[PDB]
Amino acid sequence: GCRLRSQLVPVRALGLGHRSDELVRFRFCSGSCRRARSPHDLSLASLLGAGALRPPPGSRPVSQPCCRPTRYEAVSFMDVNSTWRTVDRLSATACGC
Amino acid sequence: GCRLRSQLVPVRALGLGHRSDELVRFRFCSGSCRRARSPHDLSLASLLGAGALRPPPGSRPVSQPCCRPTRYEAVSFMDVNSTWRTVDRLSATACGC
Repeated sequence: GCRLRSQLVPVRALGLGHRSDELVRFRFCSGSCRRARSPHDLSLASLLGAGALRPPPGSRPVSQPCCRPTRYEAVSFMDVNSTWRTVDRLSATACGC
Repeated sequence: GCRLRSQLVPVRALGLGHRSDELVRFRFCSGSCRRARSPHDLSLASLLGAGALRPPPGSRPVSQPCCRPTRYEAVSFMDVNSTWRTVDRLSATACGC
């Protein structure tokens, strides 16, 4: 089910090009949404499940909603030199299909 | 890239309990949204990339937006008894990340 996920991660993995060992909170969104399936969503899946559609150029169409953050909040941390820093809208605080 | 997709498909593949020798337009959304990534999406892909986030139960989280339909329009056809019918909100008329 689509919901908010929470874990402690090293800021050096946040891709913010930051050097630092500090487990900080990082929340995000994931889970299923197949239950938010519309009539259109149902027909697309039916066409795809029968190979009735030809693959559009690129990535395959997705036939249900996507669990995605709807709200956000900053992520603070102590760097290598022990100084506080903050990156806005980095962690999610609410989700939705 | 995230754009509207248009094809001709048999109503029978529409999965709606109808057989019909009638091809009908059916448009849908699909494509890359790696362009509309949020800052949270970058730190997210990085974490997953570095394997610093442990797989939440079920479906893995998307690190970017999903191309999805924003408006719909009905799909009409002539059923086996050559009788006109329509199904509201069956086809996409606009997409968005």
